[PDB]
Amino acid sequence: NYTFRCLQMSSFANRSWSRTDSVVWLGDLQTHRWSNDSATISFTKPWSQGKLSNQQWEKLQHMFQVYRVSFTRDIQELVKMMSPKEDYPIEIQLSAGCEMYPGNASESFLHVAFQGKYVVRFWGTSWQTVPGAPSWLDLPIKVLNADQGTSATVQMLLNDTCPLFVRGLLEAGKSDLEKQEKPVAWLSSRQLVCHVSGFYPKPVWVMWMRGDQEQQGTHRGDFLPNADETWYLQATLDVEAGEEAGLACRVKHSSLGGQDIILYWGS
Amino acid sequence: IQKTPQIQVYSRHPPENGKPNILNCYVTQFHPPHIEIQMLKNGKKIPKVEMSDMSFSKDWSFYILAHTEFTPTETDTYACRVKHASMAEPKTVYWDRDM
Ligand SMILES: *[C@@H]1O[C@H](CO[C@@H]2O[C@@H](C)[C@@H](O)[C@@H](O)[C@@H]2O)[C@@H](O[C@@H]2O[C@H](CO)[C@@H](O[C@@H]3O[C@H](CO[C@H]4O[C@H](CO)[C@@H](O)[C@H](O)[C@@H]4O)[C@@H](O)[C@H](O[C@H]4O[C@H](CO)[C@@H](O)[C@H](O)[C@@H]4O)[C@@H]3O)[C@H](O)[C@H]2NC(C)=O)[C@H](O)[C@H]1NC(C)=O
Ligand SMILES: *[C@@H]1O[C@H](CO)[C@@H](O[C@@H]2O[C@H](CO)[C@@H](O[C@@H]3O[C@H](CO)[C@@H](O)[C@H](O[C@H]4O[C@H](CO)[C@@H](O)[C@H](O)[C@@H]4O[C@H]4O[C@H](CO)[C@@H](O)[C@H](O)[C@@H]4O)[C@@H]3O)[C@H](O)[C@H]2NC(C)=O)[C@H](O)[C@H]1NC(C)=O
Ligand SMILES: CCCCCCCCCCCCCCCC(=O)O
Ligand SMILES: *[C@@H]1O[C@H](CO)[C@@H](O)[C@H](O)[C@H]1NC(C)=O
Repeated sequence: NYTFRCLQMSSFANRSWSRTDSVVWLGDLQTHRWSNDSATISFTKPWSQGKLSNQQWEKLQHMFQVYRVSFTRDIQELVKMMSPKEDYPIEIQLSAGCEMYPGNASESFLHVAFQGKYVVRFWGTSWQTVPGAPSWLDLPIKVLNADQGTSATVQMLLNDTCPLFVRGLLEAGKSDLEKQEKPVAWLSSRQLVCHVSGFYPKPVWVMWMRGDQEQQGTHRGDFLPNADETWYLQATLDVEAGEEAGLACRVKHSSLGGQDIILYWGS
Repeated sequence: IQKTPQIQVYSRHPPENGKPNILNCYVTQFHPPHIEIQMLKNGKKIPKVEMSDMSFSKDWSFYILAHTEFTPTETDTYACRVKHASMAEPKTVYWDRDM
């Protein structure tokens, strides 16, 4: 499965100041950025254009350019019309894209959050408020649904453009998407810590062992990203001291073959 | 409403004294997205810190990763200090010399 997610983050401080920035991910790898200070969408991979031609890419980019200006104008107009009921500052986030599944399968999404809370989605052929969203959103959403052109374009982008573009990405990015990077491990410390860093892809197994027996008390921490598209994880084990002798951290990962890393506490 | 940042500091390679390495400061779970992040060496601001693009998670909270070249030694401390509207005072988390 890979999920392609286009993330837009827009901040409005007052009638005079706002910015919109986006980042696009395929799985856990960034493919684009679009900074507010930039006229055009930046590639963060050599394959970020997927299989689109320079001219399709340009048309697609020009639509987004138009959308980003329209979006900004429409939200500021919306705040004026509601004044003084919707107060600055305002934070709007959108998460849009598709999840590619086994075979030909894909599902798209478009969710919108306001002040950090999900309020609206596009589903089927229209925009909807999600239950629990503030009731002042109903009217502007009813209005936006009367805009047939936007509805068709959003339907096309979600139902058609997204999956097709992403199949081109997985083709074009294949060698980065399937890359394998090997973890290095080290031990520190009462509480024993096994630190494992530099692995890719994300799936990994890390355990405190005594001989053949997995120590059940092993606690896996969170996966933390490194800055070079690899992952960091630690696993910790609480142990009565003296008692440290005979424990080892074991790491199993696809990049290693069946050559696990085994680190024994005590050297 | 506001969410206070969580801060974790950890090194890219095993930290060995005198060996150049990369120290990471990952700041998560915050809202709104405006934030200020410094990495400190003995309490002083480190100049060349690189930041990722800000992004957000499934639960909508924001996150960003900062990282810098560093050499662990027997006598230097390192830390990550964050300023955010959700806190009255800048919050600082020291690297624990192991992570
Ligand atoms: C794009 O795909 C849309 C489906 O995909 C979902 O949403 C998108 C945006 C992505 O997130 C994707 O991953 C999702 O899976 C598709 O939306 C579908 O559009 C058709 C109309 O073109 C809808 O048909 C109408 O349905 C209603 C019934 O709606 C209710 O009941 C059904 C289940 O029984 C639910 O699923 C709905 O959610 C509602 O609860 C009918 O009343 C209606 O019939 C009337 O109109 C037709 C003429 O079109 C006449 O022939 C009939 O006799 C009636 O007069 C329609 O059948 C369908 O509900 C809708 N799906 C959803 C989930 O809303 C969209 O059309 C695609 N667009 C393009 C351009 O490809
Ligand atoms: C995110 O990106 C968007 C879109 O690019 C930014 O929105 C645009 O911001 C620009 C730059 O601020 C802005 O251009 C202004 O239009 C004003 C009228 O509405 C002009 O009056 C103003 O001109 C002054 O500043 C210019 C340099 O920026 C000078 O070259 C010019 O000579 C003018 O200088 C006079 O007036 C200014 C006051 O504006 C004054 O300080 C000077 O001393 C002198 O009196 C700008 O051209 C666009 O209107 C915006 N475009 C949009 C909304 O589509 C947005 O700001 C970005 N957000 C952030 C935070 O970066
Ligand atoms: C709104 C539907 C988006 C999904 C369509 C898939 C086409 C890929 C676009 C890739 C670059 C887009 C950059 C995001 C711009 C933005 O959100 O403001
Ligand atoms: C709008 O907010 C910006 C960003 O905080 C701030 O610098 C400025 O005071 C405001 N602009 C005006 C004209 O008030």
